Amino acid sequence: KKKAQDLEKFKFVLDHKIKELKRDIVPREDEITKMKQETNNMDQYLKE
Amino acid sequence: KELKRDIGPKEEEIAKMKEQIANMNSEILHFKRTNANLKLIVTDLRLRQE
Amino acid sequence: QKKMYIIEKQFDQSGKGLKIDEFVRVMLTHLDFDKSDVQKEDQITLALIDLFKEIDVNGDGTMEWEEFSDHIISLGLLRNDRSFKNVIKNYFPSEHIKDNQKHETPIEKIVYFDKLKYLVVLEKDSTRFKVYNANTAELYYEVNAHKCAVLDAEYIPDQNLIATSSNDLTINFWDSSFFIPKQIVSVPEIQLCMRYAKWSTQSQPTYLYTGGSDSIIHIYDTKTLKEKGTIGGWNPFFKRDSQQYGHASPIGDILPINIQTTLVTAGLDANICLWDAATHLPKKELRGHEKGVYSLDWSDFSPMNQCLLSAGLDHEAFVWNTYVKEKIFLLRGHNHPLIGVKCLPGTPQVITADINGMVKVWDVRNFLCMQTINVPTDELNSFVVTSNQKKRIIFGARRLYYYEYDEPKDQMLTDEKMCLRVLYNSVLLCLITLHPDCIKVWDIRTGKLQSVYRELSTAELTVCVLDTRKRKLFVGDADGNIFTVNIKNGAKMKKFEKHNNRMITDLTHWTSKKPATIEIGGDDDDEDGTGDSRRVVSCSREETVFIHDEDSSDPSRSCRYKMKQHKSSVNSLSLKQDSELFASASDDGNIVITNLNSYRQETLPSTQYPFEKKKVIFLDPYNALVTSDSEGYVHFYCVNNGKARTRYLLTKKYETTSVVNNKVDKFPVTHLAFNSDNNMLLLSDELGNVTIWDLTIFLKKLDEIKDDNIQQQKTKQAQTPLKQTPNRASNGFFPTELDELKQINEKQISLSQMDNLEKYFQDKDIAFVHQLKGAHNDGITWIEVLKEYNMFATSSFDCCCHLWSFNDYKKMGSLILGHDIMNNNWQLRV
Repeated sequence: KKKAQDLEKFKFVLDHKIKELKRDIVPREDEITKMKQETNNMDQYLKE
Repeated sequence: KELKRDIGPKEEEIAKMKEQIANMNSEILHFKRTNANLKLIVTDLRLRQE
Repeated sequence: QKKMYIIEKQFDQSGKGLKIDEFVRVMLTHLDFDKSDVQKEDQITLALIDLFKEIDVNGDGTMEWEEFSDHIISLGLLRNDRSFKNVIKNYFPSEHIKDNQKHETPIEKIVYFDKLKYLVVLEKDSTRFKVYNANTAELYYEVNAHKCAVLDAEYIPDQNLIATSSNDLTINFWDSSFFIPKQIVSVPEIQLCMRYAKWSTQSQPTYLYTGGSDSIIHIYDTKTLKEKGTIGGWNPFFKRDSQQYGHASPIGDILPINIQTTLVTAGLDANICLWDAATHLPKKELRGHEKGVYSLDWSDFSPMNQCLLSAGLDHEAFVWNTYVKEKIFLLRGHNHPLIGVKCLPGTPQVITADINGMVKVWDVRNFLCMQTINVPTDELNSFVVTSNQKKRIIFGARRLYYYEYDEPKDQMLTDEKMCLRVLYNSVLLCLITLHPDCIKVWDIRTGKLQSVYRELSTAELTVCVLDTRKRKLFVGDADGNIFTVNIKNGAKMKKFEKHNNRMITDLTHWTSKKPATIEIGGDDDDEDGTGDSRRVVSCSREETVFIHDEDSSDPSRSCRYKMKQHKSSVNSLSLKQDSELFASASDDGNIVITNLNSYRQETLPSTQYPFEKKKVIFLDPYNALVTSDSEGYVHFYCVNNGKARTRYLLTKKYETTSVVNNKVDKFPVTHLAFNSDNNMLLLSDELGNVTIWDLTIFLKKLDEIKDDNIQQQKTKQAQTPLKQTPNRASNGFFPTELDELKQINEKQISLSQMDNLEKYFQDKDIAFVHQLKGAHNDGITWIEVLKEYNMFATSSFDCCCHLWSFNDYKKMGSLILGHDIMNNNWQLRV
């Protein structure tokens, strides 16, 4: 019983960081971003 | 551990194209200098006309 | 494994071992767990406190990094033991056993008479029982047992009889000494099952219990072979007040549990009547099966893990306890009705088989499907398990199919295959025997076959390299793939860039470790960590050598340099200790010492003989490089870690006596085991001979040459005057003048001394300490210098790695695959 008790939290919790790491990744991959807008607009400047 | 490490390549793919920005930035000054060169090539001909 | 070094750093931060609080806090910061979640926070704190107390041997409440590393080493060796206990190797199909006799009819039953070895197969609709070999399916006699179809064939050891029961209402006991029917007994009814029960008690006579269609167990004493009693069954004629005990369907099987003196009868009504064989009355009726139960086994692996295992019309096996009425366990994954449940004696392995050739091998300690077997049988009629000297499953189907256990073929060998290499993981406190198939780790203290890391690579394991911390095994395959595998359980934690599809001739792990020095003075924006630059230098059958970066996660980009240093395959690579220079050898006779960090090559000046360099090793810590060629030549060179030419010093004619012809021929040194403790060189001989040279004289001469060079440098520096310099530079205009200084000579002093290294070093400078002649059956593939214990484990083509004790060099050990440690001649005590 005590071992199953010391293992129930081990069965449950790390799901916490399982979700946390993915949620952190959520905003991380995002920055395929304004650098590209800059490269587009400076390309327009090149055009003129 | 898997989700602590999936961050790596996914973030690495975030942006690798600053090379294009720098190349076209150099092209910008290239065109600027061409601007002045051709401006002079115009003006010298303007003067000779009169 | 990424935070291993960070945890090491934080533990060393304590300086006196981390107490409970710092210990737990460091592992909480480093662990891939939920620090903010109180549940696992407290659970991990409790687990780490238990670990702390376990590590606490001094009892002072301090767990040093030494103790933590020792515990990690013990756990790594246990993982080496790739079961975590009682390795239950999968039942492989018997490549050596198959049906031979022309069974004219389908196999009905197969009873393996282990006492007789008479695997009596009762053929369906066949009036003869063909007794084969449970180990080879070799039919002894096709003798007509009865007049009609035979249901059961059980061995009565009490009379050396093979009793066969037939639907003709007869039972024929045949003297197994001659397979002639000793006694024919008529019965009022046909008995579907017929089992010899020899209960444990000495005073209980052996009863052949026959369960017929009436559900009544007719009991025949094995002496007179005649019926004397009938056990309870579904008997509607006996209409009285007696409680309904027994089964309402024909007896399918009779299980004598002699340990519990219980006759177990499984009926089509799903009942399992446990009858007290002392009284033959019902001690119990196990229930829970959905349909008729047909097969029963008694997994007696441990008294605390005892489990009856029942199968039948149900597609799953029920686990039962004599006390606990409820079915203890149920083995899942079965797609069809289970033919039965077997409990292999002497092992925790219980085999449950479906009708479709699908077998699950379960560990009774967990009753988990440890193994899955797909027997190539369209229909399987029965199965018998032979446990005598070999764990084999004999599937009686359209053919006699056999499956065998995976015990090591030659236990005394360090492997069934070539014992390619020996690694002295002094951290692991074990010897790792590298062999073609896998890199095998062996407890140095016991010499036990600890780890058989089969499948470590897509190819055979030809090289096993210990990590600088002796915590990771670098494995290179003939395909050109390198990788790091945790030496604990043989997991390929990482891989490196593939070679040009060529076998990695040699793998080395050179770690440029940054010294811990206090820095004062600096104003710049550069926050770069002091990472320890580990590089795997790999040489293959190619002019190119790959410098993979362990710190580099990408296996392909690991190769910090694809450096071409030799004109042919690099025979061997030797990293010079406490230096960045590694010497690579090739059969072209050229040796190139290259600086890993600088990637600069310094070629050893051509020897008097450019013999194919077979084994190249630096005489660490001496600046001496030793190269053993194919022609029995051991060349010693004054290799300088700087830009000074690595100067050739001597060439000792390595001579080992031929075992057969008694002629001392030129034998290439298969391996060079440089015991720095003895300054000795274990030269491996294709006759398995551990020759032994003393390098003390050569090493002393090389060191004294270093000292002479240093003294000369100091004397030259001591006479330096002072000069002033020009001011402000400028105006450049450097001209070229080369030839205006070609006429200045005629001043020579002290020029012919340092050029006599070849004769300054003489073969007498390389003593021959010993020779373990015949030390191996075949060429010694390796000699691992277990320096701490004055030990050296020689690997050879004999498939063995014998322990040879430097004090005598005698074979004090030989890592023996089989768990027969007593036969494992490992006298090592740590």
